[PDB]
Amino acid sequence: YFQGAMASTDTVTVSSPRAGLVMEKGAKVKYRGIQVGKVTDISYSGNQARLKLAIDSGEMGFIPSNATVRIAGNTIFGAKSVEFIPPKTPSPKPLSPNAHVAASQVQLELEHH
Amino acid sequence: STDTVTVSSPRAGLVMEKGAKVKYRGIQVGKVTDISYSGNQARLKLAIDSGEMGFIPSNATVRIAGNTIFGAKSVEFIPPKTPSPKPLSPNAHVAASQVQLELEHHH
Repeated sequence: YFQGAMASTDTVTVSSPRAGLVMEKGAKVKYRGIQVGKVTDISYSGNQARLKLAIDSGEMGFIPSNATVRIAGNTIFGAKSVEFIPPKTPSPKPLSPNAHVAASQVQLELEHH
Repeated sequence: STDTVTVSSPRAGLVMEKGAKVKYRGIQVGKVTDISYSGNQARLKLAIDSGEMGFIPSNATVRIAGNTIFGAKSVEFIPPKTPSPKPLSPNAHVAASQVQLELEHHH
């Protein structure tokens, strides 16, 4: 390898115990209250998700090699598709070019496996 | 050319693969382009073909199939029982067994 210009960071990977995890935009990495990096990439392969972190070079000298990872978050609805359903009594006027579908007209269903 | 249709979500915690397909009676009519989260409400921004909205009635409902997944927000390294003197090595990998998924509190 060759020495970088400045602001060098080291990459570290994290395996997700639950597949299908998603990461929020601009997620940070902390250690004892201090931000030490950020989450750059996230790849799905089969039934496992891996996270790629970017910790500062100087900050990784303080994290023990036997430390654990704690990921906070909430359960959300991960949707894959959107489908319009023909109503029981359809309207003559088609969908207008600038239409809005109210939330009461939306049906959230769980997929089958 | 495409036209934009917006859709409100019954759940604020809704994510979607970018460029997910929008279908009507088996055939694809467009794709979702963006999701706006103003406040605690989610609004989908669809983009469907111009010649496809003539077949979709104005009073058509929307079905969205998906799964309940974990929406991570932050990653934190936790000091162990007894920290080892050797620091984290570059390109190290922490296995899924050493990962703890916790739900955050809400007031």
